[PDB]
Amino acid sequence: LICAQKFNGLTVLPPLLTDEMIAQYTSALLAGTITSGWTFGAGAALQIPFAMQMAYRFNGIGVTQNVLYENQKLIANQFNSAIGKIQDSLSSTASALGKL
Amino acid sequence: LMSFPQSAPHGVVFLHVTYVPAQEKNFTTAPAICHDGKAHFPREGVFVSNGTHWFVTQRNFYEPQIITTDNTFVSGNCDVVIGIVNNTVYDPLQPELD
Repeated sequence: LICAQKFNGLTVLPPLLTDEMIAQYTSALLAGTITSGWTFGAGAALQIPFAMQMAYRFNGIGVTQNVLYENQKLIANQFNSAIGKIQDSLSSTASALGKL
Repeated sequence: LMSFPQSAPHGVVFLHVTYVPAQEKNFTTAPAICHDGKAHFPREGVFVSNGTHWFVTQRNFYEPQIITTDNTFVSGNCDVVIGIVNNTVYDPLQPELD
């Protein structure tokens, strides 16, 4: 298949960015988010404890902080379980990658 | 902040006027304070400290104030919250009373 394609001039100019590089990019973005809130998109990143940034995002949607600072533990448990369900849904043959 | 257009052949050009914080300092935050066993949260700021005292200030420009009961509000006992710090929440009513 691949060499057959190559056998009439048809080449595949390889990508400029290598998947390792892109993965490093996403790692950078992820660390920036989970450590600097939303600031670093507007200059230098600013370290800020996670829980406080979460409470800020809650005030974002009109929910006063005390709900977060009183349900933190439950929040953590729910988020972890959700991540696990994502792991399953993707690892399972259930294929969301039709769009690719 | 704002933006001004400026024409150009077969096109257009904007001049966005953005706003960017410049130079920072690290401080020691905390989620809340309980003066009398009851927590106290910032209404819009964040609790910070130069190391000795405590203040609340807006999230984008260091400008501390003294913690009055007017930029803070209470949500019950102070046992269930994490990272709280024993301190006093000064009140203006008593000093202005006399």
